[PDB]
Amino acid sequence: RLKEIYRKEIAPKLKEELQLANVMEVPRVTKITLNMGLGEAVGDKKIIENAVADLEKITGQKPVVTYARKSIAGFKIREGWPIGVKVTLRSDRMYEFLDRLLSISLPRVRDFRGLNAKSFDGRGNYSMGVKEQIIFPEIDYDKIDALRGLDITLTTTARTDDEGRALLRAFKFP
Amino acid sequence: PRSLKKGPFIDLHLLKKVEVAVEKNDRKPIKTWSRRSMILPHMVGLTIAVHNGRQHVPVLVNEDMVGHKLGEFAATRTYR
Amino acid sequence: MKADIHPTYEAIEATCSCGNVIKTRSTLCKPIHLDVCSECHPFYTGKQKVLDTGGRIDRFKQRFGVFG
Amino acid sequence: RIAGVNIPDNKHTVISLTYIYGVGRTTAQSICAATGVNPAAKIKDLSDEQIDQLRNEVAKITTEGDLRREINMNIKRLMDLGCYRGLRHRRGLPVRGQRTKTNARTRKGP
RNA sequence: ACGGCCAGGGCUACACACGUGCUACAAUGGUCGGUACAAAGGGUUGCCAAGCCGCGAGGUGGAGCUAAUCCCAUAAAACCGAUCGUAGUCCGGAUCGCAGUCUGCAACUCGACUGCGUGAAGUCGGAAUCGCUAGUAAUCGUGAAUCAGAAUGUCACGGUG
RNA sequence: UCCUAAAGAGUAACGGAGGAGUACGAAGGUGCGCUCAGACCGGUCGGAAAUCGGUCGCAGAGUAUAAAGGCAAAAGCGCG
Ligand SMILES: [Mg+2]
Ligand SMILES: [Mg+2]
Ligand SMILES: [Mg+2]
Ligand SMILES: [Mg+2]
Repeated sequence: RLKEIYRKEIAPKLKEELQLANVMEVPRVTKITLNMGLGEAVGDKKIIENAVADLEKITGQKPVVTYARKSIAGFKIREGWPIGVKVTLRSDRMYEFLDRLLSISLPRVRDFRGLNAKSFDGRGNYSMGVKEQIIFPEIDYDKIDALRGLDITLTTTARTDDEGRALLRAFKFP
Repeated sequence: PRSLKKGPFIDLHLLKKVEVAVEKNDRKPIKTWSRRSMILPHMVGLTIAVHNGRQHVPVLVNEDMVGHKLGEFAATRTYR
Repeated sequence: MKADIHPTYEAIEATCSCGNVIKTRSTLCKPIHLDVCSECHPFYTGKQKVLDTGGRIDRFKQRFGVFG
Repeated sequence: RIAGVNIPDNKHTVISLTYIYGVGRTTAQSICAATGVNPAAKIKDLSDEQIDQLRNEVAKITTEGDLRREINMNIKRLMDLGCYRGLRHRRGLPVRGQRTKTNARTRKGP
């Protein structure tokens, strides 16, 4: 459990590290949203359920299908109304899913670097993209279809992205 | 090509014109019709005017060009 | 958390080739070993090294001596 | 992930290792001779014990993600130098010295 | 100088169309390990053995030799046992990157081979169109002319048929 | 529906501009919950843009339907 590592080690360390005043000013991970983009195969009506099932297993939680709000004629028509699949994970699930990252999903990018440290929002929210859906426990390779565009979007209670870097480097995976 | 038993190659006139010209550092280009000679670590940073076939074209010698011969940097046919 | 919506989320053991046992709560419902973990990846072990850039100078001296 | 990339099943060890994209047929035989894995048995019949040794052997030759990077850098070394070998390479003409008048169709498509 | 001598370059360029030729697209087959039989020819300005070191192309070595004597020189297809199970694949080899050997004063334009990696188009091919009536077509080898080096063409004869 | 129409109504011209001869069994009724458009940063085959996170917003969106007048008790959005 990463919560026990965070409360015991990271929380008291960051206060004196960042010259913070009291205990609770330290940044913490707000939520984790995945948002598997099902933009490809708009007029299919067959891959939405497959993506829902694939994302259900790697998160232990039923996702929600996301509809459109406009119509890009260059992109596709509104006939394929469901385009997206989204999941939200708070502390009970966030710190347990985050164990896959930095422990066993670092062998998941097939990379030279774990994750670039130059990708941050103005307020300190981190985002990352996972290329392949093969990378997870309890997932077959023959039965799985290799069409899964998955993101991992992070939210943090940081005023600016330097606090986000300081929080991330604790459970570091750059 | 050019097995290691007889490893290096450099034409005698080019060698005597470049080794001596290293003493008086680069103030002019070296005009030479020979294209069969390799370039060497002793000839890094010089200016060689290799013969294209109707005129001599300058060559900027770099440290990463030592393996390749001079003629690779001079054209033969245009195809504009 | 809704009752009859989520899958079965139980506790399993993740064992790497080096023997790093990690207690992970997942939907797996069984233990499966892994080939590489965070402690065995070359990048986080410092063994990724570099693409070596280019060594023609080196190569030429290794290839051809050229006395004098 | 299985050995760096996904490996097929129901096939012999040497043929299975050929898909690692950096070990061919002869070097796969040398890896099997060094490790001790019998090619006659399928990868399914193998245990999960010596696959770490197979991964160690794979981690001493090359992996595709860096082999493509370094071969592209080798191409870039010719392409940024002014050599004729790269001069034809950019345009897509034959490089080793094949005839260009006709039948140089593999590097130019239909 | 439309005559000569010397350097490089060029005749092997390259969106394209045509003739000839070799590879394939596989299971009458692909690899691995055993085992059988040829003809014809070239070699004292040459063949260049054995031992020997090299993953291999090869390096040393110097015999015998002026030819039923010695070398080139192991013929391959077939046959015996194993695996592959028809899958763009233990098919296919083009392409490209790295590393070498041999010849040559000299292998970039612009040579032939060897070692590792990559792995494409190609699933029997339109109108049309060609060779062949018997050791014939089909398919598999061997050695030579030109030749410092360089053959899918070409020089010559043989296996199964 | 707006102007001509002159700050109550009304007011003509073969005067200037636009629409209708319908739709909804939920597009109605009630209870409970939620913000819009647009700009920027980040995020794998998408990229100025699809789906996601954050901030700046402070209705410049939306109204089933033409324009006018209104809509944070939202008159807009979802669920029983
Ligand atoms: Mg010859
Ligand atoms: Mg009035
Ligand atoms: Mg009035
Ligand atoms: Mg309404």
